[PDB]
Amino acid sequence: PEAFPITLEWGGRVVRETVYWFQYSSLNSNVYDVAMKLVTKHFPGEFGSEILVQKVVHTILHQTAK
Amino acid sequence: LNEVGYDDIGGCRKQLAQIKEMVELPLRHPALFKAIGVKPPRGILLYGPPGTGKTLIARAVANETGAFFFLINGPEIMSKLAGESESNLRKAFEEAEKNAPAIIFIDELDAIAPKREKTHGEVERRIVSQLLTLMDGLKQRAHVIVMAATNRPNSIDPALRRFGRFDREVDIGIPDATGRLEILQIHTKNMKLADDVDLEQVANETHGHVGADLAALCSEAALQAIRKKMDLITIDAEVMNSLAVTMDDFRWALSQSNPSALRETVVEVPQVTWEDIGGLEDVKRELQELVQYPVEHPDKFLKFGMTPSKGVLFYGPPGCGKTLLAKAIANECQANFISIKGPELLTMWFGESEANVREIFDKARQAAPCVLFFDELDSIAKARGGGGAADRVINQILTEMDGMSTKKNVFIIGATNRPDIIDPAILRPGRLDQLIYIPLPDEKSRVAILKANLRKSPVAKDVDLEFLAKMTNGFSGADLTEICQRACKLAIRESIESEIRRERERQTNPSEDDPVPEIRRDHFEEAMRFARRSVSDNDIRKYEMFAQTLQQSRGFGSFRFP
Amino acid sequence: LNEVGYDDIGGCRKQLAQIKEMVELPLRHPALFKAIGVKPPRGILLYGPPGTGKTLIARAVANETGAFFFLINGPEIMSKLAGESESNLRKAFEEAEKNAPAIIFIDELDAIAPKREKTHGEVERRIVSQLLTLMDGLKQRAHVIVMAATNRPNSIDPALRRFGRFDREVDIGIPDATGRLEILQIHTKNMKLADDVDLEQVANETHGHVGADLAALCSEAALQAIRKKMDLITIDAEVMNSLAVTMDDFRWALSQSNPSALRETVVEVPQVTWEDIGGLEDVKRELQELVQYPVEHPDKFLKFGMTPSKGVLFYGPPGCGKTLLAKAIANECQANFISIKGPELLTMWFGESEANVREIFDKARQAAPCVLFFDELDSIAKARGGGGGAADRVINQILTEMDGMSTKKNVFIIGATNRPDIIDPAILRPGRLDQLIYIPLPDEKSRVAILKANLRKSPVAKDVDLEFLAKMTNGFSGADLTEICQRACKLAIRESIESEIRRERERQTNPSEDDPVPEIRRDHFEEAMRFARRSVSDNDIRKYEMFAQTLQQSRGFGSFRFP
Repeated sequence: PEAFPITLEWGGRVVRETVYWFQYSSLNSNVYDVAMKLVTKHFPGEFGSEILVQKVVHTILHQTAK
Repeated sequence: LNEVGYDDIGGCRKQLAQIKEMVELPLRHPALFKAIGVKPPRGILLYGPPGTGKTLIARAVANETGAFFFLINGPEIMSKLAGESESNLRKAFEEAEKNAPAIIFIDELDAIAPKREKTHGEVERRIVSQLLTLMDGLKQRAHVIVMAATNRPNSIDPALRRFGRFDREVDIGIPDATGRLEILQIHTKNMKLADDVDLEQVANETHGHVGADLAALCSEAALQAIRKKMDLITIDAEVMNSLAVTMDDFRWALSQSNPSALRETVVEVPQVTWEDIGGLEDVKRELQELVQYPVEHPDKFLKFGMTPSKGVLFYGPPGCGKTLLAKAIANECQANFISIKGPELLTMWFGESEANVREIFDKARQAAPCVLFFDELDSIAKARGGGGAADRVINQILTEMDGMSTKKNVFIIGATNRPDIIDPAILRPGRLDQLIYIPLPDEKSRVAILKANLRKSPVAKDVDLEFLAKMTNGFSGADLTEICQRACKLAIRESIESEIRRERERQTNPSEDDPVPEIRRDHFEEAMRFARRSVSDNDIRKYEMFAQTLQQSRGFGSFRFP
Repeated sequence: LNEVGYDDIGGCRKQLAQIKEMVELPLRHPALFKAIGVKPPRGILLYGPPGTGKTLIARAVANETGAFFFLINGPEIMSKLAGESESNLRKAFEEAEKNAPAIIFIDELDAIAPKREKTHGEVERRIVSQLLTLMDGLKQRAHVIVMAATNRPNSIDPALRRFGRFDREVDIGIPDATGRLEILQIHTKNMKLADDVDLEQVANETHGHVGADLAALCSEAALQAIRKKMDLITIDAEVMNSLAVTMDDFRWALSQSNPSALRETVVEVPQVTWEDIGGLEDVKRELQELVQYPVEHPDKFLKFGMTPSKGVLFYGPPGCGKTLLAKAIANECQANFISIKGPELLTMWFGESEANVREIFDKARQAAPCVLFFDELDSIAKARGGGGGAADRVINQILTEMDGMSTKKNVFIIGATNRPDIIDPAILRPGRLDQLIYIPLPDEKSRVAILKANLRKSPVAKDVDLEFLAKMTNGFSGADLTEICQRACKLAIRESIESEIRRERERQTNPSEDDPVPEIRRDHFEEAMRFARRSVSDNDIRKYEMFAQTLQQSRGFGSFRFP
């Protein structure tokens, strides 16, 4: 569970949380799932959150890339 | 008997009735009109895509009414040399005067009098002015009605649309499913048709055809049958009568046909009914109040001194039947339905063509009562990021809504998945003031949606659509349609594979029944393995929060009255 | 015998068949058609790049059917003084009516009746109106078919495309490889070609050549041979009979070709096949279901009441055979394949010429069944940053055209995108590229197939074990394998040229043969593999595989049990 911080900036609110990453079978982390979970947890029922999810996915991909 | 009559006109029953009302009394009873001091119609302007039989409409009206029909052809007049064209126009109008009551039909008017900018040469402008003068002098001419045919109202010189000149305008437009069926029956009368063909089916299939396209399609089917029979053999009549056109020929023609009106906006009464989208009885009542009542009971609105609401705005998850609801309400009131998809709004935005919005409303005004539907009012807002909230296209929509007379029974119905980014200026009173939440379908609504989707698809009785709807909680209408289409796809694949296996068996054994004549229950079982919920609980959550925010401000419920 | 005939015309077999079916009955059986009472074709508008022998098609049809053929040349009519041109047109139509059945060919129609805006003089509009009047007056004329040739359908006055006018339309278009071969055979009939020439090779090598271009190429080869003979040396024919053009002459002519239709949109059935890209069995099945079934078994879809899917969207790492898969499925159904590269979409975007999208679809509609392929649907999205939304003018026009295309026509849109995320969501809705197919990196079998396909045209020593090369090239895209093959070929060519130079230099220094490298050997592939690069890192395939795993995880709701 590699932990790295990511900052959700949306609706004028900043919320920095650590993402756990299961890089290593079939339980490996999925950005399109962890980002959705993050936005739902911190910005539930928020319009236009898909672009925030895309931003989070990009950031997590950059962090995970070695 | 070959002289054209109303029997030979199809696909424009409403417009044909309008033209008949305009031109019956002035022509059937001309002397009566001259006795009374009542202004008759002078210039009628039939406009619509070419090949809709506008000339046929004029000729049929003239023949049935008995008036002398004089045909002026735009290209014919413009082909003549300078002076000869004006002389021809003068002679045509003089002939109509002599043999009154008469109908002068100017075909392809835009050829004679296009937009003033397009008129470059001096002779063209002189011809247009001569036509205008002839129209102005068309007062003491024994009720000589002049009808003209053009593509669009703006395609001709605006000076021709002034009073006294062409003033009454009829929008022939595109035939609808029933209209296409009528046209097919008219054009297939002489052709011997086998019982295989069912003209209503092709009429449903022949979307985008104008009537000349339908005539071409019928001719193509007849020629396909004749080609099929040609190898076997002034021409003997018994064989011709024996010759019959099969539904295979019509399907082949459909495949080879090139519709000429796939771009024209579709104005027609939608076939969608409330059954196709069950449930939402509260929204059904709301839509009824907004649309049906002001058109069915104008007296009540006048008596209570209320202005009918100009429109409403649907908001909810994508693919929940907003378009279905709009079409259903349009069908209930038998009012024409205009769909303006999000791509159209974005096209107007990108090309700076927001002026076209006016045209849209004009069209909606012509087909009154109408339900003008904007599928995605947030398209431009989304394209800009989702700067201020105002954009050129939505601003033009607001302008037209403000300029829309409430007496014309044109009701705007917006739709959006992002009600937050909708420009607030459109939700003010006198605009799409009311907001209606279209939630995900409930169990009854899901059952109705499944039944509607599986209406043209033979399905086994073992399928319990009630149970399927019960197990698909949270699925949108789009998801249910996806499940039905996937089940049909699995059935088609099974049928293809079984046919291939049987053919291969015959190949290896040259020495029957449908392997899968119905969409069996296992097909739905498999399709449910490719079924997703396109609307997650978060989307429902955000829509519910929006609705709750709207409703919370709507307090003051506990009002008293001593 | 010198008169033109169907044999004399090649490269447009499909369009020629369409013209045959349109015009044979009204012309072969005039009185019978009149007795039928059905409207025959009146205006047939052949359009396509110039030099494709449209007038040849018209003359061949007239000669084979015996219908009197009258030729009207646009420039010839316009050259005449004012009024004289109208008299010429009237006389032409009257003469054609006299010798009914007949065909009136208005060559270079746009010269007579261009778009109204292009016309400026009064006499130009007058002559256009005269032509329209005559076309409308064809009704009273018996068994007179008017054929017209124009570069593009939008090059002539729209008033000429109404009903009773040039309504029937036929896109001759540039010939394909088979069509080019047919044209070459037609134009090489009299030439006593040497046995060395294989017209198939040139037909493949003559991409972008119209029929007139191929005729000019054959003439140039003949002139090269005649030049050689004259340099060696009212005219005897035995030398001409013995004069033989060779592949040397044809290649020299190819060098001096200047094709006239290099920029024309190529529409043809691709030669690619599933074997060219092995594996991808699931994707092959899905593509078959989407394309072959609706085009080969319409009856099944009608019986089960489904609308065939309008298109699909491929997503995956670059250069994994998305184009190969699209071409393979197009070839499976023998459907025309139209590819719109990312540069084309970007050109439409930069120039604000999104209207051209309509033309593209029209082209596809004219080639039904067709497989419209968009090589990079995300090119515009990438060019915008990768602070507006996802919507853009070009993709919006693509959506508008996709919505407004009838499903009866078998035009299927296959989109390809290396970035499934950034593609505009509106394109993935039902009635659009709803299905998303993941094209992963080639597996071992697909790698073997790709290597075999790439090395098909190369003389490869049988010692090389392509199975081994594919085995340990795991993670290599199709582009990487193609690069390996090309680099091995480059090494082999360099070795061949170096050995030849050494041989000639040795002869020079030792005045006092065999091919040093007749085939690509194992050492060449080893050296090439020393240059091999993985164009797709583990992280990119991570992104794609994870997107697919997301689309599949949410595709749950299984365990369904109907009773």
